[PDB]
Amino acid sequence: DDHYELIVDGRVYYICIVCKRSYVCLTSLRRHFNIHSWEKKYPCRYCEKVFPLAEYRTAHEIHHTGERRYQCLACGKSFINYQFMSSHIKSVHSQDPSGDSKLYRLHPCRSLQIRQY
DNA sequence: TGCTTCCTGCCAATAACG
DNA sequence: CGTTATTGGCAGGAAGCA
Ligand SMILES: [Cl-]
Ligand SMILES: [Zn+2]
Ligand SMILES: [Zn+2]
Ligand SMILES: [Zn+2]
Repeated sequence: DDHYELIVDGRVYYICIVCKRSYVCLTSLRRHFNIHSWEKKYPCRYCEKVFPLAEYRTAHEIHHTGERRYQCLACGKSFINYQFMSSHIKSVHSQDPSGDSKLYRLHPCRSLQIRQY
C-alpha cells in the first residue's frame, strides 16, 4: 500500500503516500517507491555502493568501465553520457541534438551486460 | 556556474505464470 | 508455450553540488 489516486479533469494521477510526488503511471510510482522502502537493492558489482534504482546502478557501473557510448557525428569525439555529448555539440558545433536532426550515435553497451535493442 | 547525478513517461525486452 | 506482468534503458530537463 504505497499510493492514492487523484483525478482531475478525468486525468488520473498516482500520488506517493510517503512524499506526495505525482506520477502519470503506476509503474513509475512503484519504481520510485523503492527509494523509500529499499525493498530491492541494486549493488554496484565493482565497489560497495548500493542504489535504489537499477538505472542508477547502470550509469554508475559504466563509469567504472570507462566505456564511451555517445559519439558526436560531426567530429567523432565520444562521451560517457548524454549530458557530456550534448554540452559538446551545443558548445563546439552550435547545434542541439534534441533538435530535428540526428547529431550523435548511441553505441550498444559492450563493457558490461545490459539488455540490448 | 559548469560539471554530476537524478528523475519519469514511454515502451521494448524480459520474466512470471499459468 | 501462449498470455500476461515486470523490469529497466533511454532522452533530456531538473535538481544537486562545491
Ligand atoms: Cl568505448
Ligand atoms: Zn515518494
Ligand atoms: Zn561502484
Ligand atoms: Zn563534435
